[PDB]
Amino acid sequence: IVGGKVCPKGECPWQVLLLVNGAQLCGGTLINTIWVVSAAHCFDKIKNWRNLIAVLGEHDLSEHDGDEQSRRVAQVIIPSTYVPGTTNHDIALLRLHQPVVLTDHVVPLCLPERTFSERTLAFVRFSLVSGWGQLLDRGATALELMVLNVPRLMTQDCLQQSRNITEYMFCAGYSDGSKDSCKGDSGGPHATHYRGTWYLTGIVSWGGCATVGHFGVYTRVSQYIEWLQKLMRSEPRPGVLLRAPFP
Amino acid sequence: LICVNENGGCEQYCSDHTGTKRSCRCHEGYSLLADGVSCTPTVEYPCGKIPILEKR
Ligand SMILES: O=C(NCc1cccc(-n2ncc(-c3cc4cnccc4[nH]3)c2O)c1)[C@@H](O)CO
Ligand SMILES: [Ca+2]
Ligand SMILES: [Cl-]
Repeated sequence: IVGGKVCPKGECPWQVLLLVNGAQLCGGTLINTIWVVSAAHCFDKIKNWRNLIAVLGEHDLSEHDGDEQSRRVAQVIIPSTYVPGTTNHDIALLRLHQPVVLTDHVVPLCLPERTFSERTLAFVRFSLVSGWGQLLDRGATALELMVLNVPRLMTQDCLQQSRNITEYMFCAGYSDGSKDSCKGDSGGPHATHYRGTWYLTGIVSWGGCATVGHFGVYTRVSQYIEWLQKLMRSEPRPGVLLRAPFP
Repeated sequence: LICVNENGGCEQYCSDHTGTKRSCRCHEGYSLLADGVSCTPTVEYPCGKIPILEKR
């Protein structure tokens, strides 16, 4: 995250850190005790699908404080329409091997109904994006979780104000090079507040970090609500990676 | 009251029905109050609320 602030510990309790062989891979968003939403492209180069870990309740990567909860990732589900190394349909649904325990530091973000998200949440101007990604373009990643308030653009306006955005994406952020999500943040939440509750509206996608003349691009979660809900009602299948028909 | 305008007055989710009829609904872990619009938590850790801020 470029140009944000530290998310005070416990104020982003849905944020997930994904690790592969102990190394930072991507962010994610907890939506229930066993389900995490992330970005498909995070998994383009995974060799050993059995060494993927999700961490909840994380804050400062330099220390252990006892609020962290780690789980093996049992399933990574990716839409059939996603093509590796591209941006469209950049979403993944992850099943944890065992539920996390909800606590003051571990709480799911609400996955909204499609109608509500399209009719109401899509018109809330500002939303929060968070992660442990790069603090600067070509810079080091963050040790404490960072958060940034970004305004959403209608796609017509994003194209005009920009010095390929599909119906499965939206733009948000700033064109002045000061504030953006960055490498290391992909998969994390774009969270929208409405009448006292926060909802998942976007996933940090890729990929140009706080580049003048350009906005951040986010996966438009509203397009995937029904796809996600059907998969969460399904039984697990052997083998970690599952490609599931979309729509 | 239509769901497209002002969320139908609903705090959370809204369904249009046959006639001048609307029903609000709440996410799992919430219940709808007798006003027909407001949602109140029914569990300790409902989705989308920040415990350290709700306690403060
Ligand atoms: O192609 C690959 N796929 C894997 C893989 C995994 C995990 C992460 C990345 N990955 N690389 C770059 C970015 C990224 C840039 C960016 C700008 N603005 C907002 C969010 C942004 N994210 C990113 O998320 C790739 C490589 O691994 C090639 O080796
Ligand atoms: Ca820690
Ligand atoms: Cl586990």
